Amino acid sequence: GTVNWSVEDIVKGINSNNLESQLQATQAARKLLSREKQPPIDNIIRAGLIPKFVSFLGKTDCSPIQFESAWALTNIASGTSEQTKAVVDGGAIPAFISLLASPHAHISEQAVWALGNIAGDGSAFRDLVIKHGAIDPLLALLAVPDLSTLACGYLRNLTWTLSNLCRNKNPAPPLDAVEQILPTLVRLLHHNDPEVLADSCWAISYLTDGPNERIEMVVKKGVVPQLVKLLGATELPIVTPALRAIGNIVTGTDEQTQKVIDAGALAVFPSLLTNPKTNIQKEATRTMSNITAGRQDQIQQVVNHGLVPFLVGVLSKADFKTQKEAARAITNYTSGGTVEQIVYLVHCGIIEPLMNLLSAKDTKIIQVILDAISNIFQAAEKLGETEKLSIMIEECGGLDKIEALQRHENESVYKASLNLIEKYF
Repeated sequence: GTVNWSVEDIVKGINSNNLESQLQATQAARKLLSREKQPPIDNIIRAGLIPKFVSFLGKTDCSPIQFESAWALTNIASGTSEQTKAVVDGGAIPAFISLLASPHAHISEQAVWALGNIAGDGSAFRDLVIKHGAIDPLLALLAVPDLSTLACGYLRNLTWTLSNLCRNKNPAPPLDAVEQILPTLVRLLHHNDPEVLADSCWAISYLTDGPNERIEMVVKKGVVPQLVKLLGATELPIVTPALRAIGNIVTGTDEQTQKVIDAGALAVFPSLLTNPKTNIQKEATRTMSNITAGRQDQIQQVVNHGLVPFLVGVLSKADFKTQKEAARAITNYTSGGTVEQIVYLVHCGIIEPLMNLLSAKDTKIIQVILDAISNIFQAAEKLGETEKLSIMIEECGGLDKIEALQRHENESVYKASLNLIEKYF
């Protein structure tokens, strides 16, 4: 019926003076733009059809052509940036915002998904969508006493579109818009659908990926305990953004980092630091390295939760990028820790796997490991136990590796290497 039309036939119908013929052809356009293999988006754009689709968005008297053109436009705007720009340049943004008020749920849903695709393309279109007024009508679609009375697909699409309005930097979204959306996000973060929860966590992770004032807007709304709960979810699409958000929050102040600790986050890290998905392990170890760069009482809480062995574990055997983050976590720990805390670190077995990593290609990890070694010796000096430590390092191949590093391309590597050797060997 409307199956496998040519662009030429689509054009001939859309240019007829016949609203039913126009509807037929708009639907044929939607079906073309919907096919899995290589939809002819650019042919459709080249034919000049975007303006005609956009004009059909306003035919309130013919809601099916509103729907078909909204869905055709949506498949264009989900493409490449130039394709999305063709939709924006056709005037689609305010036409879609108007359709958020449609009494046809399936039409306003299409308008939600179209605006998510436009806003997601980047910061400028994100802010343009906001400037045309999309936030109020979007949030009004969620102003119901129980989100569970909304259709599942519809709620998922609203959540996803809201997260794209939270997305991207340079610049980050307008402060007034974030404050407007955050209360709804907080509510979505307590909805029991795994996808709503994933996308809510993604939104929070974007908002926390910034300076400490942005983090504070989020932490003030009280979401950290819920984020930590979601950190323990079974569904990886939830854990991944929950962990990204928590990882972001601990790049902030000590007081913001403390909320994460107070909320119980550290009790999940035994699993996170052994997780079979390499990105979860990397991200969890980076989060640990930010925490070990905090106050001594915060280092102590890493200690008390039994996490130092897990860091020894990750340093010993992990993806190389994860071993690198774990090396940072140890250097931070030894820079900021008490002597007693550094003793404990050595007793858990950090020295051997530290040494074994000195034979790595990365110049930066070598710098990091050498710093930590120096910090450990500085703790040994305060106990006059440098000798017992030099033996340890001599006993697990450590000393061979350091002698060799005096002859190293980088300056800082040469210097620190030969310094340690003269000072303690």
